[PDB]
Amino acid sequence: LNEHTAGDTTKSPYTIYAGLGFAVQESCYYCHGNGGKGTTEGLIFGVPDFTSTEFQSSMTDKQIIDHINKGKGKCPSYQGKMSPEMIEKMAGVVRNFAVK
Amino acid sequence: ATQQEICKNMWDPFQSMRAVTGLMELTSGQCTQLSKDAAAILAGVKESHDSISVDKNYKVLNDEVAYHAANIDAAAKANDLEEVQVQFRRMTIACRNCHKIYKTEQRLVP
Ligand code: HEC
Ligand code: HEC
Repeated sequence: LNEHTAGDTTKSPYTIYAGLGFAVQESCYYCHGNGGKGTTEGLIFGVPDFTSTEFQSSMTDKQIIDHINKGKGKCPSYQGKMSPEMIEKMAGVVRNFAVK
Repeated sequence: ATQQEICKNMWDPFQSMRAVTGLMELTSGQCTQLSKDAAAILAGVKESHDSISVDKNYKVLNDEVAYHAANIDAAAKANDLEEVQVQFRRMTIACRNCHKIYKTEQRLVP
């Protein structure tokens, strides 16, 4: 993955994760907040723990990208809602909850 | 220091900066305060970055506040208040991004 390095917040995956341009219920932080561990609402829906090395070892980089495009169940599909380059940055954000 | 202590210390500089973004002005004394406020925020997010060991995202979120704080200091030195205004809006989003991702269920400013 081409990891996102710090830059203008209007071009940042974190701004998208925090819900820019999205309804609250379609914003990652709403379900995957609390530092990637899951919010109350996300846990009701069964979100995984992005900070867990166990979860991270359950997906390849490509599978994270494919997931963000396609969605699964209550995790929405985001293909056509952000660019492919942004989805790849977002996959790096998912990875980065589990490392220092 | 805890994150709560670090951010509490940034709140007055943040407000002092906000108060000046709605001016037309260029007072040398107001650039002094503005540069000092930008330095306080840069120092705060660097202290968080270096001493609050969370994860890599937490580091990049601090870096993106710092990105815009440094741009505000540059724009102030060049007396470009439109740029000060836009960069301060973007810095505010950068503060909020961390709050929404890491303290999702607490109402926080800004
Ligand atoms: C609640 C409405 C959610 C929103 C908004 C987002 N996600 Fe999600 N995510 C949610 C659930 C309930 C699950 C588990 C789905 C399952 O059946 O397993 C997930 C899962 C993921 C995963 C892991 C892949 C998987 O387990 O299927 C990833 C990488 C993921 N979600 C990423 C992600 C992103 C990047 C989001 C914002 C663009 C996002 N999710 C929002 C619930 C919700
Ligand atoms: C994560 C890398 C953060 C960045 C960037 C910013 N803030 Fe923050 N802030 C963060 C957390 C995890 C918390 C909760 C602290 C706690 O455990 O209680 C906060 C809290 C604040 C507060 C409230 C302080 C208080 O009186 O309790 C303020 C006023 C605040 N944050 C302001 C603020 C500003 C202005 C920022 C950008 C310059 C900013 N924060 C960035 C995490 C992070």
